[PDB]
Amino acid sequence: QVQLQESGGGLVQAGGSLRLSCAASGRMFSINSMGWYRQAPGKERELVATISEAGTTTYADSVRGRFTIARDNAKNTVYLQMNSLNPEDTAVYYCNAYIQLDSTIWFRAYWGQGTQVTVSS
Amino acid sequence: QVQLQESGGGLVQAGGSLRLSCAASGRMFSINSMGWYRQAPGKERELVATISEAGTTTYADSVRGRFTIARDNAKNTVYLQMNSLNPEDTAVYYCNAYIQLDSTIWFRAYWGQGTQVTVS
Amino acid sequence: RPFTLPNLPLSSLSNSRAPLPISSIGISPDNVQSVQFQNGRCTLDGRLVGTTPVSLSHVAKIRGTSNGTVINLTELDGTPFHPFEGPAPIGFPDLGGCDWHINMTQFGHSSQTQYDVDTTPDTFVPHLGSIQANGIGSGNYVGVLSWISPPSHPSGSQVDLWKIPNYGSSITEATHLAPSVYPPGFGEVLVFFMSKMPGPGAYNLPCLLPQEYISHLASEQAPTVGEAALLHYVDPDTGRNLGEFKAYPDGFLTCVPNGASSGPQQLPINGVFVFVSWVSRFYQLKPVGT
Amino acid sequence: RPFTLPNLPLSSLSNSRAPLPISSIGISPDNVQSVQFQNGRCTLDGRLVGTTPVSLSHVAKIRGTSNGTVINLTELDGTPFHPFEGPAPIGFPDLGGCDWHINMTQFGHSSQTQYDVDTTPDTFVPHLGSIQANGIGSGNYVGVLSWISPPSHPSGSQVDLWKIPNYGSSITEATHLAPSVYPPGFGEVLVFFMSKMPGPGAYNLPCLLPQEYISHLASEQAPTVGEAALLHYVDPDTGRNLGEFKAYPDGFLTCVPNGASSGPQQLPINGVFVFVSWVSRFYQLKPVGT
Ligand SMILES: C[C@@H]1O[C@@H](O[C@H]2[C@H](O[C@H]3[C@H](O)[C@@H](O)[C@@H](O)O[C@@H]3CO)O[C@H](CO)[C@H](O)[C@@H]2O)[C@@H](O)[C@H](O)[C@@H]1O
Ligand SMILES: C[C@@H]1O[C@@H](O[C@H]2[C@H](O[C@H]3[C@H](O)[C@@H](O)[C@@H](O)O[C@@H]3CO)O[C@H](CO)[C@H](O)[C@@H]2O)[C@@H](O)[C@H](O)[C@@H]1O
Repeated sequence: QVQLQESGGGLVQAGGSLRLSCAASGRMFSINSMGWYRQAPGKERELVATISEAGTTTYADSVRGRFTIARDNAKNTVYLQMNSLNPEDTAVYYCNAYIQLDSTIWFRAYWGQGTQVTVSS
Repeated sequence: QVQLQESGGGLVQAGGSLRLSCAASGRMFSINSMGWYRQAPGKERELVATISEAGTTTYADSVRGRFTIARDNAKNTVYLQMNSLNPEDTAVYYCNAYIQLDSTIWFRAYWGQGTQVTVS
Repeated sequence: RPFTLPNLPLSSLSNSRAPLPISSIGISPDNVQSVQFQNGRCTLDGRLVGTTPVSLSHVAKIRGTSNGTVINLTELDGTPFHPFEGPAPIGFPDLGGCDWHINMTQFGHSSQTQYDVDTTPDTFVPHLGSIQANGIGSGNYVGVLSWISPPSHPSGSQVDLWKIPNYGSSITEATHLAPSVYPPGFGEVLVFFMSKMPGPGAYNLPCLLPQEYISHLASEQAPTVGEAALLHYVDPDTGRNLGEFKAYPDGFLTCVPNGASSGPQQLPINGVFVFVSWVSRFYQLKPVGT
Repeated sequence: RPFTLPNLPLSSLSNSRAPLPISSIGISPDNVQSVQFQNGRCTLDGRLVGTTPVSLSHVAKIRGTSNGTVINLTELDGTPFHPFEGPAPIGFPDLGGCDWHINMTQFGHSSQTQYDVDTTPDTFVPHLGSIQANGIGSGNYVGVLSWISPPSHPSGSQVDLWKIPNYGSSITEATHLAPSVYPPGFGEVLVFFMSKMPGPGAYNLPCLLPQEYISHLASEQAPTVGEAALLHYVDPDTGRNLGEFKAYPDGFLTCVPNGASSGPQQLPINGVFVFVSWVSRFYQLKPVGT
């Protein structure tokens, strides 16, 4: 099975920093983009940042300049460092990856279990 | 061939009368609705009156009460009696008919050649 | 070559007047005493008739170039259509008694467009290679029939899929139609293969042969030795004969129903037509129902 | 029963992965070293494989009920789809490497709707009978693939019709796909039947067998006597042999091209594949081109 295992997150004061990490494991033929999404209760899931396999990064408007996404291709791991956190960043953060199971088959989006990030004031 | 031949029309003083007639000929299996259309300078072709084979009549708003459409199924001829003609009735008038060529075939719209009606 | 029909159940086969699965066996209403379908026409020795194509991928499809005013038709492969060799390009829809809604796509462009076809106006002249564009912008398109609705003219007419359109003439002979098919007599009625057609009604599209029969016959090209082919409609799980039918050389099947509420329409569609032997055209069938 | 292929020119036949006429013979790019198409899969003795139907009227089609959020799939005749017997209902589209645009119609209602299908999201689980509605309002629909466009994910990917979609799993085996087809080697490459597919590009959809071959094989059910069937591609007007091919029992053809600029791709499509004899799988073919 494809498995996404995330770690990090937790409680931080407003203005503080936090780091997220996510590892992709299992039998797979190819991995394309890896990214981070977030969803607060009652709201819809939204993009935070993605990074392609070449290293090209895209960020959401609300987090550009504050968050940093990184990736280690040899370990199939994506990282998110979040700086200058404010209470509107409180959400469940989800790891995301587009993985090709076999050479004959197209890509599929896989998701991690979810890690809570809470920014108090 | 299936053909629609119109007769009548011409010039009349305002308030006068005119009759138009249209005969369908040729090998055909059935005729559904028959009607009259007209097109005035600068305008598009528009409905004047139609009459079904049962005799049901529909008229345009502009001619209701003044024009009368009639039909003789035995001769496959449709008639338009135009009374109280005014200058807005000046147009080329077309006969129209939905005809079935054969029992296996759907309807097709056929038109007459077009006859001028001029109200001075 | 001995004559054969495909060893496949009707429920897995397709209509030949639109790309639709077969859902029932039917007979025509009593006031329908002949049909002149131009698609789904193949003789028993494999001669395509009318606008019938070999493959379902050509069935109820159009191809042509719009200039904003008219769509000038070609054959589906882009080859020019030759007028006065048939009533329309191969595969052109033959559903009379309705308005057509054709899904138009293009090679090399995005998007689809619903093309609404009234078959009654004088601009509808497929036999001369031209039909009204009715708002379809300039370009080359391929369209497939998608759904149907009550005919626009005469206003208030019911849908009547037993008819074919007028392909654009004031004389029957000018359009070179495939000839009509008649019930042969002596209680025999024509057998039709029905398909549910989408649209704002309970539309059932009849055809004379499943499309897979047509490509089979066109490929086999078996000499028609007899005046009529005696068929059995067989349940493939038990092998039992559910009724005798006759296929005639012109490419249609008949049966003696002995009832429209208890006859071929009530047969299951999971059965297979099996050729039994050549018989006389006057061979008297056993009735299907009671 | 002697093995046969339909006596019909390729140009009159249909793709088996979409209802499209065949326009060319093709071979795969060098970086395509196996395919796993789920439609257009039939054995030489007539066993349907994957989600392949008998008739083109089932090909690249969907049926299901939307609730505004998901479309719960059934088989095309409306009977329930049972998960874990195949990757999807019979006839479900198998085009990987693109977005789908499915024309949705309904029985008893007017209008058509374009249904846009991303095959990558976690909601795309056809093997469990459910796919995202993506704005399709509540109702029962039948849909057929109409056109395709570049895939939404990964963003900027080119269309790649040599792939199939992921039918909704994190383990390959969970979806019970038909097995992959490999070129046998020793200069033999797989032969594909190409169709032009509408959309904003020069899209060519490959398949392993024309749909009319599939319904023929399913009907004939000829015992596969040999390890391979030696075929001739014959011009029907002259009878001349344009090249030798091998059909393998799993339901695919091969040839030795001796060139991608001079080989089967340059053959005309007005030809007919004719069975010659059963041969060993080690039979060495003469190259098609120079
Ligand atoms: C929904 C449209 O269907 C076709 O137009 C048909 C026309 O539809 C009318 C509906 O019947 C009516 O309820 C209302 O919505 O107006 C619609 C538009 O006129 O009905 C006539 C018969 O009266 C014909 O069947 C038309 O083909 C289609 O052509 C339109 O583009 C719409 O999809
Ligand atoms: C025309 C639309 O096609 C599908 O959307 C595809 C999307 O199309 C975009 C065009 O490429 C772009 O030039 C502009 O027109 O916006 C369109 C809509 O976003 O392109 C993506 C790839 O980048 C996919 O191929 C989409 O399928 C269809 O889903 C839409 O409904 C439109 O018909």
